[PDB]
Amino acid sequence: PRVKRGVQARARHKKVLKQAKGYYGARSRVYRVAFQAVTKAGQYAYRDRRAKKRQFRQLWIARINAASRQNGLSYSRFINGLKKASIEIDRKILADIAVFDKAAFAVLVEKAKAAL
Amino acid sequence: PKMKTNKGAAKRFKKTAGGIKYKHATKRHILTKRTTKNKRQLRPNAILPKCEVAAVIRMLPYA
Amino acid sequence: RLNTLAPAAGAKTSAKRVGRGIGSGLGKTGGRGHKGQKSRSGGSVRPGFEGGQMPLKQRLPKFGFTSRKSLVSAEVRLAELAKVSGDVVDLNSLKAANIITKNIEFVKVVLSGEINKAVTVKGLRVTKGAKAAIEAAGGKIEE
Amino acid sequence: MELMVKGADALTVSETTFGREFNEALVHQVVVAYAAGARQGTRAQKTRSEVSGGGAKPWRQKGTGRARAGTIRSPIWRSGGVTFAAKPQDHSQKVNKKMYRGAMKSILSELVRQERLIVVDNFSVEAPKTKELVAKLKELELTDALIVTSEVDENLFLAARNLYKVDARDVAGIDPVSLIAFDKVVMTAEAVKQVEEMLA
RNA sequence: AGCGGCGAGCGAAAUUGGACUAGCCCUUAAGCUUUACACACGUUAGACGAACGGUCUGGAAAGGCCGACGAUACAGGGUGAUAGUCCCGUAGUUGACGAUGUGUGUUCAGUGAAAUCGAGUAGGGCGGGACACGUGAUAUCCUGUCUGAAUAUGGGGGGACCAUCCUCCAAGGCUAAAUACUACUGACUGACCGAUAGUGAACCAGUACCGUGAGGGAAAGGCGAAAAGAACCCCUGUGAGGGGAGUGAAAUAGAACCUGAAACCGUGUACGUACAAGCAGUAGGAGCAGGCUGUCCUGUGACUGCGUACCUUUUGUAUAAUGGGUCAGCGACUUAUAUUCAGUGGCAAGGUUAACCAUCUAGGGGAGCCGUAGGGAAACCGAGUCUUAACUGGGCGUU
RNA sequence: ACUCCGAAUACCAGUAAGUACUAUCCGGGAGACACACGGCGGGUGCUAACGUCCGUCGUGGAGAGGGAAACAACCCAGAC
RNA sequence: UUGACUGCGAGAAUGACAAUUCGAGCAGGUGCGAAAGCAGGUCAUAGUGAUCCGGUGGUUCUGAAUGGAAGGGCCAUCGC
Repeated sequence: PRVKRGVQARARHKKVLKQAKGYYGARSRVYRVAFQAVTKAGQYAYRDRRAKKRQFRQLWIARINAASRQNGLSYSRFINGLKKASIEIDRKILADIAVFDKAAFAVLVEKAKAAL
Repeated sequence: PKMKTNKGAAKRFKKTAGGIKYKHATKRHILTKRTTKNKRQLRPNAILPKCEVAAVIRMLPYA
Repeated sequence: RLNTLAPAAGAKTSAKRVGRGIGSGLGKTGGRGHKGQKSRSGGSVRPGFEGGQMPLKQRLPKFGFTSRKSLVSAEVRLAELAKVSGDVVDLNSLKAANIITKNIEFVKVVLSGEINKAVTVKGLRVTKGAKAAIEAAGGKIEE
Repeated sequence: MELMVKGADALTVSETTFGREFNEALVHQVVVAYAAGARQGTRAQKTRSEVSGGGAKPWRQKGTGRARAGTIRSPIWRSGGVTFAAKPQDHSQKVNKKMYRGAMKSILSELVRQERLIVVDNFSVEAPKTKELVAKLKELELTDALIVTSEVDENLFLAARNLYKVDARDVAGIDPVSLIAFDKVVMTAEAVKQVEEMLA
């Protein structure tokens, strides 16, 4: 039997085109360009799911360093202090505390200083 | 169609239970210079090495 | 029940379909590799061709001949003599039993299996071992 | 085995014929063969060679800026050949004689166990009248049934034609698919004994 | 088996299973053709041809619900949707004046026919060709050339050749069936196509068109159930086109007409965007706008990090190497046959039938093939065999 | 392209522990037979070449991630 | 003096394969040696050429009615 490809052929093309909504120009209109676009978006999305974890930790460390140095200790010394004090609060939390509860951060800094 | 036998292969390679049997080369002419030992040891027919078989079998589809 | 029948597990296997994308694992080249004669349509190499070195089917000598008798001769197992209907095992009775084809002229009976009946083998050759077994089962070997 | 004939006493039958285990792989193969047996295989497409025209090279190999063509009836080209054009096929499959009989026995056995084989003493229709046969069937409380007799009377053949899902078949004419296809199989006791000999 | 730069390849017969069968004459046959006379026998226009209401949905009922009814007829088609019962049919039953065809006799007039049993013949030499057979040790056949018997006490063949034996009687003829094919006619069938497919051609197609010509060779189907194809009015050029009105179930079914995708082009709305540098996204993220009710959803996306398409081909491509303007459609590991390996099933030291027959997927049909023994070039021997004078042996096999 | 001498390594074999589905054999299916750079030992070249030819090990090829500004082949390290 | 032997050959070396190499020992027949012994060419490692076709000798295996024969085979050997 002879198979016509139309109906399924369109469904594939449409799937990709729907994933390419919002891209500029051909990249949202034309299957050949959109496909390439939706692939590279997936590639970037894979790479960035990893690199998100790096970017966020850099941000926290930068913020903790700011707060520690306002409380008279370097980031490097503060982490050592906390380690020596057996305080296992993550950088994500520390950095949250540095913004939202400055006093608590200072306590932790004072604890850290004592351990050093 | 039916596979044809390579009659060249057929006339040189005979299937036995012990594998494809063949006549050793270098016992046709220019024998004076050869040793009787060498000539004697070539006289018995031999069985083909494993590497030589696959081809022969493809040339001898009915053997 | 026509909607309930199904093949045995292992019985049916989907054929290999080359050139239907990456996921199949047979896309693009279709398992032919990259370039060369063997990748080309109609690009097979004759079995026995060895790149132009004198092949094995020519560097080795021809040997032997075919006897004509070989072509009209047939070994018969002693066990097959069972299939014969009647006491007399002859060329006609062998042919009737389809033990030998109708073009057979010369038969040797060989010691393979056992004879359980008394048969008189006329006209055929028998092995010492088969003769013994025939004679042991109360047969004769006529000349 | 014993089969409960209606209007008579139970019929002794071979356990090999009617008590065999149901080999689904055997039955599936024979059923599939049968269906392939039905195929006609009458089709064809034209290849590049068989389509009209296409002798002349469309344009010169080099210079035009176009993709090289040799024939307007290339399978690449609209209106061109089918790369691998069909020609009429024989979809027939060999079934071994034992494999056919084995399947047939398996099927009859499974019919028995499923209470689809209905052994009647006799099954005759007096006139060639559909209306009569429908009645007879209603006595047996079956609408969809294969009716296997030893020989098919004209009357029963004629009475069954216009009925759908009612076929009148002689023991000779029973097939692996029909035994499966019809909801019940009404056999006359004579036909049972005939089927037994037929299937070994 | 053989043939074969013994390469590539080519490829029998004996014998055996079938289908169909038939032989008859040169002292003149069988058959064939004609001719009429009969008779049969069929075809060729055709005819009749069963059985359904109500209700519901709907533009329409063939659909649904309810209850009936025919069926030797539920093939198939049509009818405002999907019909056994509305229609045409179908099953079945009938019909040919005349005209044809067929087969029998019974005739006619021929033909067969070469007359009279085979001489420029068989055979030979030279050159070729055909036979599976390539000139080979090459039988047989045909014969361009040159020759040339015997003549049943004879002659041909039996694969160089000779003997013996067997078998046949060339140099004259005729002969059905089983076999091949289908442009044409009819019927029927399809795990064949369904408008880029199927014919080149569904349509006024071998047309248009191209070519001096031979020749090449398209594209192009679909309003609706019915034209009911839009009276009349209005703008306009007594236009084109449109808006009303009307038709229709539907008029974004209005003839540029079913559905009506994508590329591509517009109008509107929200958000962004005129200090900003690159594969245009991605991870994050403010603000704004819609919803829903702000650790929601949707759209947009200032700003930050990261980030040189795809394919191909390559040691290696962002590559300034190849290919692609885009979309839609189509476009590439098939089919047959045989060999082998694997899985699966059947049966099992057995397994299996082929053509063909058949009341035809059954069943017959055993020819054959594979397995059941190997060794040896082979004769041949054989659970052994081969080697050799023989193996202390050794090769292969046995299990 | 000399040797009165002469290692390290490597290889061959044996014995032995522990770790490891290893080694081997017989079949079905391939692909490949343009390699690149880097280290080490060399020939060739100019102890030139992103040169060329071998040996051997690594990586690339067929390998992403981090480093080396950017950088197949370097350093670190193997992405369900 | 003819061991530059004839039949074989445990067991190895070495090769993609074709092929190439070494070999104790066994049988037969032999030479040298008083004898143990040694001898299947040469101190060793180059001195070579597959297959087909064909020639010569032997064998008498095959050989298409039979008996022969031709022609095949097998053994030895020749022709690049």
